[PDB]
Amino acid sequence: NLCPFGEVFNATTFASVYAWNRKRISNCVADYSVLYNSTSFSTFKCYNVYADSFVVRGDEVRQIAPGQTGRIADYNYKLPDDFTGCVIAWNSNNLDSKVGGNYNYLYRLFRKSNLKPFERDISTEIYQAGSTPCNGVEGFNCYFPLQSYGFHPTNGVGYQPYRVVVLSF
Amino acid sequence: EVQLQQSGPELVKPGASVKISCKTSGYTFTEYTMYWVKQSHGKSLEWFGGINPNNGDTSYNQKFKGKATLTVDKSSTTAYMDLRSLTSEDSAVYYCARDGYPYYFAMDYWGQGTSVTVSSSDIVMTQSQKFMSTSVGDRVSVTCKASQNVDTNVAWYQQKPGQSPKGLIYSASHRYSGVPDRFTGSGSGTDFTLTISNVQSEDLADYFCQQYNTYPWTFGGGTKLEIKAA
Ligand SMILES: *[C@@H]1O[C@H](CO)[C@@H](O)[C@H](O)[C@H]1NC(C)=O
Repeated sequence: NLCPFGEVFNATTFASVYAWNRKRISNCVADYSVLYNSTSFSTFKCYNVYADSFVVRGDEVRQIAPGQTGRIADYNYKLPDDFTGCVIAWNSNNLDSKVGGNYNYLYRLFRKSNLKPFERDISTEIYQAGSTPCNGVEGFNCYFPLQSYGFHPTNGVGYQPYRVVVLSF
Repeated sequence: EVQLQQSGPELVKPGASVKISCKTSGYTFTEYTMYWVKQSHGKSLEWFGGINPNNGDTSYNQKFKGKATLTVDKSSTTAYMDLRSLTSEDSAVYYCARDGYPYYFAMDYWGQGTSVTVSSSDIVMTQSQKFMSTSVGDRVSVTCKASQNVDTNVAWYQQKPGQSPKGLIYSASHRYSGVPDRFTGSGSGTDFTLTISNVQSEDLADYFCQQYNTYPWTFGGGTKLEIKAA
């Protein structure tokens, strides 16, 4: 009895990368040649299945790999170096972007430290960039930790919304 | 390794406009906030304004509203202060300084200063003793009083004859890297004291305190130390 990957791959609305969804599926056969030929993906790297997924813009899809570095890998979704699973991603400009821009998709932009593998942070505390404290109030060197992806239909593929699914074991 | 190298001196006519530079190296430019300090002849330090090189955000002390513009060039790892419409009041030494947070609070590295001379409810820090004299080996204390609560967010700086300020104490009572055990910091809230334990020959300098609790940052008036020995 094969796995119901359509449950997460074809979900109505995905989650922001910083608040990534962790849907887990157990005791089903996870075949790969079947998931490949289902739809032409843009990324299909491989290295009780946890199928966690989220939306990131295209030029940051490369950060969903073992031992990467950058906004996404550091502060949003960190994979360990010994990752044993698959990273599946594909374009979704028509679904996740609207004329004038879809802003529902967010990402963490600063953090006092890096994420451990598979850690998820969804705090809303004012990031202190300077020696002066913020005291909850936002200003110079006092930035809100979450920002919004643009996602206009005119953006280049680098700044275009991409659906990402990671099969972990 | 870390090094803030500034432009040369510039003499200009009044009502002119000049852009000085602060070329950084030895560290990742986008990591730390850059600041600028004005200091007139024999007068104290005035926090001029800051800039975040990672995104361009700035903050100006309203005392010097619209008299300068802070910018950064990430390709050349250089910070710029463009002074505009120069009057005689503007002639002074201008220091660029680096915010050492998240490691060493306040301004842990200072440029060498560019001497610009033209020719043709805030926080207040109180340093009662302008001058003060001791001898080698004596203990001595310097005091600051703030108009408001500033918690422990205060730094202590040392300016030796004709030299850029060097950080001594950050966060009320923590020494910077390579500061003798003789300098000990003290205080909390409203009253802060800096104690120089075994006064040395090197210690002949002018000591300022500086609050980094709220912008615009403010300095003390300077307490001059003077040593005699015979
Ligand atoms: C998602 O839906 C498409 C058609 O809408 C289908 O071709 C595809 O196989 C589905 N994905 C999965 C994993 O079943």
